[PDB]
Amino acid sequence: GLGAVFLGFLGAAGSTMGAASNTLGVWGFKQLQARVLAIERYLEVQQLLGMWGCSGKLICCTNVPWNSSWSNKTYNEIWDNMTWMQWDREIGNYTDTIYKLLEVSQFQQEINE
Amino acid sequence: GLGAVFLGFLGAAGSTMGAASNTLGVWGFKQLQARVLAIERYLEVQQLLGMWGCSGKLICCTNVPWNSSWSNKTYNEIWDNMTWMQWDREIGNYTDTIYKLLEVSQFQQEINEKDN
Amino acid sequence: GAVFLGFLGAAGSTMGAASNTLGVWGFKQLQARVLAIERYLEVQQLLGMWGCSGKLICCTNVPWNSSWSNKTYNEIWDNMTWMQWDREIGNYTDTIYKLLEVSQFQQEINEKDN
Amino acid sequence: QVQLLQSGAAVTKPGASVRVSCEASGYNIRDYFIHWWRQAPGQGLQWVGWINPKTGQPNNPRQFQGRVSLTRHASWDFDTYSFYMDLKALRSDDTAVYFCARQRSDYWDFDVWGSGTQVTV
Amino acid sequence: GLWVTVYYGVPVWREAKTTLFCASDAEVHNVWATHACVPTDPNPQELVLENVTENFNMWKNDMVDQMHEDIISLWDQSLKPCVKLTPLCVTLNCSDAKVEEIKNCSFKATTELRDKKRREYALFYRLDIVPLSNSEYRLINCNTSVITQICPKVTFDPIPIHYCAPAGYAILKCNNKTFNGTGPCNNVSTVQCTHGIKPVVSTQLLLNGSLAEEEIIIRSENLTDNVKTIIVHLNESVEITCTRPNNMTRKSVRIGPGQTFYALGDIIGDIRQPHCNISEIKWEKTLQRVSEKLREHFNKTIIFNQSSGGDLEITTHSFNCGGEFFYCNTSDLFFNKTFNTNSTITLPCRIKQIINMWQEVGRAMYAPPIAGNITCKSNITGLLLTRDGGGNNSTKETFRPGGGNMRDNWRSELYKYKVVEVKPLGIAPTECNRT
Amino acid sequence: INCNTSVITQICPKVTFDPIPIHYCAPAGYAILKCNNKTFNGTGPCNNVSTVQ
Amino acid sequence: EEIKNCSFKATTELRDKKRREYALFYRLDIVPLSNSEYRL
Amino acid sequence: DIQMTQSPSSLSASVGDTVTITCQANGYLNWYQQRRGKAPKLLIYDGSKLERGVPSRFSGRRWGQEYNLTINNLQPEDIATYFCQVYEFVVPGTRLDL
Ligand SMILES: *[C@@H]1O[C@H](CO)[C@@H](O[C@@H]2O[C@H](CO)[C@@H](O[C@@H]3O[C@H](CO[C@H]4O[C@H](CO[C@H]5O[C@H](CO)[C@@H](O)[C@H](O)[C@@H]5O)[C@@H](O)[C@H](O[C@H]5O[C@H](CO)[C@@H](O)[C@H](O)[C@@H]5O)[C@@H]4O)[C@@H](O)[C@H](O[C@H]4O[C@H](CO)[C@@H](O)[C@H](O)[C@@H]4O)[C@@H]3O)[C@H](O)[C@H]2NC(C)=O)[C@H](O)[C@H]1NC(C)=O
Ligand SMILES: *[C@@H]1O[C@H](CO)[C@@H](O[C@@H]2O[C@H](CO)[C@@H](O[C@@H]3O[C@H](CO)[C@@H](O)[C@H](O)[C@@H]3O)[C@H](O)[C@H]2NC(C)=O)[C@H](O)[C@H]1NC(C)=O
Ligand SMILES: *[C@@H]1O[C@H](CO)[C@@H](O[C@@H]2O[C@H](CO)[C@@H](O)[C@H](O)[C@H]2NC(C)=O)[C@H](O)[C@H]1NC(C)=O
Ligand SMILES: *[C@@H]1O[C@H](CO)[C@@H](O[C@@H]2O[C@H](CO)[C@@H](O)[C@H](O)[C@H]2NC(C)=O)[C@H](O)[C@H]1NC(C)=O
Ligand SMILES: *[C@@H]1O[C@H](CO)[C@@H](O)[C@H](O)[C@H]1NC(C)=O
Ligand SMILES: *[C@@H]1O[C@H](CO)[C@@H](O)[C@H](O)[C@H]1NC(C)=O
Ligand SMILES: *[C@@H]1O[C@H](CO)[C@@H](O)[C@H](O)[C@H]1NC(C)=O
Ligand SMILES: *[C@@H]1O[C@H](CO)[C@@H](O)[C@H](O)[C@H]1NC(C)=O
Ligand SMILES: *[C@@H]1O[C@H](CO)[C@@H](O)[C@H](O)[C@H]1NC(C)=O
Ligand SMILES: *[C@@H]1O[C@H](CO)[C@@H](O)[C@H](O)[C@H]1NC(C)=O
Ligand SMILES: *[C@@H]1O[C@H](CO)[C@@H](O)[C@H](O)[C@H]1NC(C)=O
Ligand SMILES: *[C@@H]1O[C@H](CO)[C@@H](O)[C@H](O)[C@H]1NC(C)=O
Ligand SMILES: *[C@@H]1O[C@H](CO)[C@@H](O)[C@H](O)[C@H]1NC(C)=O
Ligand SMILES: *[C@@H]1O[C@H](CO)[C@@H](O)[C@H](O)[C@H]1NC(C)=O
Ligand SMILES: *[C@@H]1O[C@H](CO)[C@@H](O)[C@H](O)[C@H]1NC(C)=O
Ligand SMILES: *[C@@H]1O[C@H](CO)[C@@H](O)[C@H](O)[C@H]1NC(C)=O
Ligand SMILES: *[C@@H]1O[C@H](CO)[C@@H](O)[C@H](O)[C@H]1NC(C)=O
Ligand SMILES: *[C@@H]1O[C@H](CO)[C@@H](O)[C@H](O)[C@H]1NC(C)=O
Ligand SMILES: *[C@@H]1O[C@H](CO)[C@@H](O)[C@H](O)[C@H]1NC(C)=O
Ligand SMILES: *[C@@H]1O[C@H](CO)[C@@H](O)[C@H](O)[C@H]1NC(C)=O
Ligand SMILES: *[C@@H]1O[C@H](CO)[C@@H](O)[C@H](O)[C@H]1NC(C)=O
Ligand SMILES: *[C@@H]1O[C@H](CO)[C@@H](O)[C@H](O)[C@H]1NC(C)=O
Ligand SMILES: *[C@@H]1O[C@H](CO)[C@@H](O)[C@H](O)[C@H]1NC(C)=O
Ligand SMILES: *[C@@H]1O[C@H](CO)[C@@H](O)[C@H](O)[C@H]1NC(C)=O
Ligand SMILES: *[C@@H]1O[C@H](CO)[C@@H](O)[C@H](O)[C@H]1NC(C)=O
Ligand SMILES: *[C@@H]1O[C@H](CO)[C@@H](O)[C@H](O)[C@H]1NC(C)=O
Ligand SMILES: *[C@@H]1O[C@H](CO)[C@@H](O)[C@H](O)[C@H]1NC(C)=O
Ligand SMILES: *[C@@H]1O[C@H](CO)[C@@H](O)[C@H](O)[C@H]1NC(C)=O
Ligand SMILES: *[C@@H]1O[C@H](CO)[C@@H](O)[C@H](O)[C@H]1NC(C)=O
Ligand SMILES: *[C@@H]1O[C@H](CO)[C@@H](O)[C@H](O)[C@H]1NC(C)=O
Ligand SMILES: *[C@@H]1O[C@H](CO)[C@@H](O)[C@H](O)[C@H]1NC(C)=O
Ligand SMILES: *[C@@H]1O[C@H](CO)[C@@H](O)[C@H](O)[C@H]1NC(C)=O
Repeated sequence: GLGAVFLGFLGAAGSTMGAASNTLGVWGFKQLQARVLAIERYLEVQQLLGMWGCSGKLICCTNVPWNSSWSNKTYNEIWDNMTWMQWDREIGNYTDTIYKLLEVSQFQQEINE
Repeated sequence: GLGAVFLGFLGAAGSTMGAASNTLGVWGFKQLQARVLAIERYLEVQQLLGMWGCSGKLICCTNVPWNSSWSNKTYNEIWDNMTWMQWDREIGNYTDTIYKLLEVSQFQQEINEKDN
Repeated sequence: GAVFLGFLGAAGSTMGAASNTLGVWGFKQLQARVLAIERYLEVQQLLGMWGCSGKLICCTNVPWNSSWSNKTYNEIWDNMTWMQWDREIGNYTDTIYKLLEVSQFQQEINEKDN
Repeated sequence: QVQLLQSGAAVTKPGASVRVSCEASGYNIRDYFIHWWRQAPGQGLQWVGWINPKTGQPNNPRQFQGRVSLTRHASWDFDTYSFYMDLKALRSDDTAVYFCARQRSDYWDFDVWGSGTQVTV
Repeated sequence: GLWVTVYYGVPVWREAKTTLFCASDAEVHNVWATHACVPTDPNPQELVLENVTENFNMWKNDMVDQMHEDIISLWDQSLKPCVKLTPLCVTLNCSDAKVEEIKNCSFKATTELRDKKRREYALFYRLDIVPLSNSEYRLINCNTSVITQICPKVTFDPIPIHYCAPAGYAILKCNNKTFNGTGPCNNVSTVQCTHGIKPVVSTQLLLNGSLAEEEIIIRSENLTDNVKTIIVHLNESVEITCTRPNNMTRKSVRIGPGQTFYALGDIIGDIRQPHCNISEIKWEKTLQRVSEKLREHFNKTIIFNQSSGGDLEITTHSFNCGGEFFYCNTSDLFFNKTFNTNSTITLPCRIKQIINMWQEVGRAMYAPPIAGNITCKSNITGLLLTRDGGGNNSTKETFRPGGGNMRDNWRSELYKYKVVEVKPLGIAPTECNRT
Repeated sequence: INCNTSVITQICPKVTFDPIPIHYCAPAGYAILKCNNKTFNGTGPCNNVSTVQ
Repeated sequence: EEIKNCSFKATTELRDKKRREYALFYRLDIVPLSNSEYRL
Repeated sequence: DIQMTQSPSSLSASVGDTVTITCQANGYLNWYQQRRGKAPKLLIYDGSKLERGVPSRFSGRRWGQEYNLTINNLQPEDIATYFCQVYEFVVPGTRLDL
């Protein structure tokens, strides 16, 4: 709901990958429409996180490895040379594929017990 | 939010309980009502789970004993011959009673860890 | 909605005892639904960022400085109810919220590098 | 359902035409159908047909088809709807009294009836 | 058991009613206001349930009721902006048309210069104007309701619209293939988002629309009852196409400040009476196939006879052809046709300008004319009939085409649907006993 | 001047048409980027961009 | 002096034509113009 | 082709007793009473439900394809020609007694 929490993420947007971790009328209907859009946006992040096993966790850890087709790079270049902006486009094409395999990873964990 | 996942639960509806686990204008005002109606339903399910001690876990167990008054059938028969639908019809009267008993269990469980 | 009314039960009881125990119609209702739903998430928004995301009673690692208050534990949960507690700290609630928020982030980082 | 008054008695020679009028004011006439019944002396009720107040669509038995014609003429206000029933050919067995009824729901039941209009030949 | 566990995301549903929103597929405003409809999905989901059987009835279905209410609102919204033709009811001195169907004349009306009167000539159809008394006429519907002309910009073309359920809700449909109107169907598939539906308006022969497969489905609330209409659904598309050979000419007439009234203008070219033609051999056998289906449902011999009569809107087949509203006999198709070449059946008929559609209390509407001849094809995929019976009949059970309430048109295309609420919370017995 | 092509409407006497500063303010979950390049026309990249809610 | 019956004319079906009509109004519903004249 | 029959065709019973009339018919059945020369009035619809304005002591029951109408403790003005009303089929009734 509150937009301040969203603002803080934008801070240090240009900072390196590693540095980020270290650091009735017209008015009333548009406001209602924006308010409904604002609340809907928040649940989209929560809905995806909830189904991946992320329950109020800033950082998560799953049990799915990488496919060689996505990218072939090691830790040091990724986390000390690139930034979230250009880095995202490298994996962005595979964002939808990763989502599908991530949900099943959490689902198959629950059936084990 | 998205309704596509909700329809995903409906798959294998006829399968048994055991088998299921293994597997300005009218156009714009009606839409707004649907969005407000749709979002409330998602939170209503979450609200019940949040106060049951379950935070989105798909399969979640508890410690409340099952009172024989509501029902007493062998476990294998329920999950091998019955379907999810027939379960609601017979327990549907007693769902409210079951829901209330769950609430006290979570409240008692959390308080116990405090006093220890 | 009834859950909110449940909190008001035993309002006057002490803190220790309480724990132990198209038209006019259609738009005004629509506004209320969007107002009520937002209020629910405002409470839930703060809870999630603090690490306690649904527990009835949370448990935190922020020390109680003498600045905000100074009184014995026995004379807190035995003589006054929750209503009087707010006035003594209500002015400084912003400070606790910010300080408690950063604690969750610091704890998370300490867990990651572990 | 205040009233369903009908026309008065009339006598017509064979080969003539007879007009019977039925008026309804109280209830909403555009929501409930209207039926016409006949009863000759020493015999039970008989069916003549029904007319839909919304659209003037009649429906009559085979025997009365081509003879009876049901018409509806609403007043200027949407009240006091007038229902008419006209027949062209007469027979010696047409001596009867015609009523005005009303269908309430899917259950073919009638609670308001007109006084009657005896017609002879 | 002796220990409770809660399951999230289980297949449980119960009947409920909920508002639904529109969706459109793929510059000019539409009466349906489809510009606000969200784009349709590229490939809608068609999940199928295998071992579940459900029963539902279209007559008690609320989906048709919601459609009827909103369609009325759309037309109410459409006619709000553009002007209303109040200042045209005067002593219309009309004698005859130089070119008993078309009348040419002028009405004495003033635009400005309060103490001045100037005449303007306009052409109206004979049925449009009713006699006032000799050689004096008056606009038909302005002693009952105010006439408002349709906005010229909008168009009447019916394009498919999908009523798409909200999130957390499902729509159940079954293709039983000989699916009965009411009763349980054992092959139900859950579709999140419905398919295209064309808001067509008709009175006797349903046109355009979807068809069936290897069946002639007959649906009605109750066969025995007479008031209940019979909806026939045909698997064979009997094409119906016709035009208006006459040539119009648009003309604008002032009625007030910033208000314009478009009249029929001048007639150019020889007068040719409008008509519609239908294949003979194709239609003759089409009714015979329908007759065979009705024979077993009733066991008696069947005869088709024309409509008894009534208002012009129910006793004549009506539809929209490029902004022109037609009203045609269809009397040669259902006359003396007892069922036990290149010939074509022509159905001459005329046009009406002021239409009393959406039958309600005190509300009229005027359709502006269109220049040039118009051609429109169409498919006949269902007949609306009202059985005429008094019983005690040696066979001879006569069937008369008619009409009925507008919702009957859409019930033939919504006959397999049920919007249903989903409850994904489940409680079952298990020996977990949470640690 | 205008009655044969439009309809004239009086402005309500009570309202005041004087301009008053207003803020076009984004909702939650969205941000507005403005860059304070001292000399910069409408088009082109700008390297000093600040996020203002 | 409590209810007044009287005649007037106003709009009708056709704008050009006129029709004289009568209605009964209460004494305090109407006010005099001045003799034998009133208005709502 | 809904059918119905009236077996007795003639009814007689002294006042103060219990008398019944039956109409075996398919579909919905409605019962009416007709004075001499006046229009009928509705007693019950759907076979059991009671119409407003009909005095008590008039009730009906349904058993399979047969319909029961119970008339008890007769008092004056109750004499009537009772008939069963199917959609568009009415059979002659029977004057009760006096
Ligand atoms: C179009 O409109 C028409 C007109 O309404 C409509 O016709 C209905 O059709 C249905 C289905 O055919 C009818 O319902 C049936 O009724 C049967 C008769 O029930 C009465 O009699 C019971 C006593 O048993 C009789 O019948 C048996 C068997 O024939 C016979 O051996 C006995 O000797 C005796 O004669 C009696 O108990 C019953 O009362 C119960 O039910 C009523 C509700 O009907 C309830 O109010 C009572 O409290 C009581 O519970 C009634 O008086 C019935 O036998 C039959 O049962 C079948 O279905 C059930 C479903 O579970 C099966 O379990 C059972 O084994 C049978 O297979 C069925 O219920 C209905 O009566 C017709 N309408 C009227 C007015 O009569 C059409 O359906 C309409 N069409 C459409 C498309 O809408
Ligand atoms: C049943 O389907 C037929 C086939 O689509 C429909 O006929 C179509 O009707 C529209 C009405 O506007 C026609 O649009 C017109 O096209 C001409 C030529 O492009 C244009 O000049 C007009 O301004 C108008 O846009 C369309 O051409 C026509 N389809 C054809 C001729 O193939 C019919 O309308 C459907 N049934 C019903 C009841 O609408
Ligand atoms: C539409 O359905 C009808 C039946 O309702 C079909 O008519 C039959 O078609 C079969 C096809 O092999 C013939 O053998 C029969 O003689 C036809 N008549 C009857 C009474 O069955 C008709 O063919 C179907 N049309 C389409 C296009 O599917
Ligand atoms: C509709 O079909 C009828 C068939 O009866 C057509 O009428 C014929 O049209 C041709 C056109 O050259 C004439 O030569 C014939 O003399 C007409 N015959 C009759 C009986 O009218 C009609 O033209 C068709 N109309 C459309 C628009 O297709
Ligand atoms: C995580 O690490 C542990 C310890 O090396 C290992 O046993 C386990 O298999 C790892 N997880 C997966 C999914 O491989
Ligand atoms: C990796 O991606 C390639 C294509 O990019 C695909 O053929 C292969 O199956 C994928 N393997 C895994 C394990 O995802
Ligand atoms: C993603 O796929 C599209 C497919 O056309 C391609 O053009 C684009 O270059 C791909 N992204 C990257 C980063 O290569
Ligand atoms: C439906 O029942 C059949 C027969 O037992 C079975 O083979 C099939 O798997 C069942 N369907 C599902 C979805 O389990
Ligand atoms: C629980 O079961 C006992 C005995 O079967 C019964 O007395 C009691 O009423 C039941 N309580 C509930 C809430 O079902
Ligand atoms: C639930 O209550 C309804 C109330 O009408 C009753 O008909 C039904 O038999 C009850 N079922 C159970 C299992 O108690
Ligand atoms: C209310 O006050 C009385 C004494 O005045 C006390 O006995 C009682 O326990 C109090 N109730 C609550 C709920 O605090
Ligand atoms: C406690 O409050 C005092 C009051 O100013 C302040 O000086 C001190 O730094 C605070 N200490 C902590 C640990 O918050
Ligand atoms: C809280 O702040 C208000 C406003 O500054 C002030 O009037 C009041 O005295 C303060 N209360 C305490 C306990 O500091
Ligand atoms: C309007 O006038 C016509 C012709 O005089 C008449 O037939 C019609 O009934 C009038 N309207 C109403 C609502 O009566
Ligand atoms: C109508 O116009 C004709 C013009 O030929 C005129 O002769 C006739 O008197 C007019 N009638 C009227 C104004 O009633
Ligand atoms: C359709 O439903 C009827 C109901 O009697 C059934 O007999 C038929 O088999 C069903 N169709 C299919 C293809 O199963
Ligand atoms: C559908 O089923 C009902 C109930 O059996 C039956 O009365 C009806 O006739 C069926 N539909 C058709 C078209 O026969
Ligand atoms: C149920 O309908 C679907 C629709 O395509 C069809 O594929 C399927 O074969 C049907 N079920 C049966 C048993 O025929
Ligand atoms: C019908 O309209 C078409 C459209 O251009 C035109 O070519 C044709 O000549 C017209 N025919 C008649 C008879 O008006
Ligand atoms: C229609 O009548 C008017 C009457 O003045 C006449 O001037 C005109 O020529 C006639 N024809 C047309 C097409 O308007
Ligand atoms: C109607 O039913 C009778 C009796 O079964 C039968 O003899 C006759 O052939 C049937 N007529 C049809 C099906 O047209
Ligand atoms: C059809 O109706 C006409 C007149 O309405 C009649 O003459 C003819 O006999 C009817 N057809 C039959 C009874 O087959
Ligand atoms: C057309 O319909 C009218 C009445 O609607 C009728 O009088 C006329 O005879 C019909 N046309 C033919 C050719 O029978
Ligand atoms: C009606 O159809 C029958 C069927 O043979 C025929 O004998 C009769 O002449 C027809 N009558 C008319 C008026 O078409
Ligand atoms: C006739 O209609 C056509 C329709 O396209 C139009 O182009 C033409 O101008 C009209 N007039 C004549 C004389 O053809
Ligand atoms: C009408 O039927 C024809 C026959 O195949 C079909 O091509 C056409 O698409 C149908 N009309 C519509 C609007 O789909
Ligand atoms: C009318 O009913 C009587 C009595 O059952 C019967 O004899 C007669 O045949 C019936 N009429 C016809 C045309 O069948
Ligand atoms: C819970 O179940 C486990 C096995 O699933 C069993 O070992 C344990 O004793 C159970 N706990 C209780 C309290 O019964
Ligand atoms: C303004 O933009 C120019 C490029 O057009 C750039 O060289 C200059 O450094 C910018 N101003 C500041 C203060 O950075
Ligand atoms: C960007 O603009 C801010 C505005 O206050 C200024 O303080 C800062 O020095 C600027 N940075 C650059 C690199 O121009
Ligand atoms: C009322 O005044 C009118 C005058 O128009 C007169 O005709 C009438 O008789 C008076 N009385 C009543 C009761 O209307
Ligand atoms: C009810 O009707 C049945 C069947 O006709 C009959 O046997 C029985 O005597 C009747 N009972 C009463 C009380 O009317």
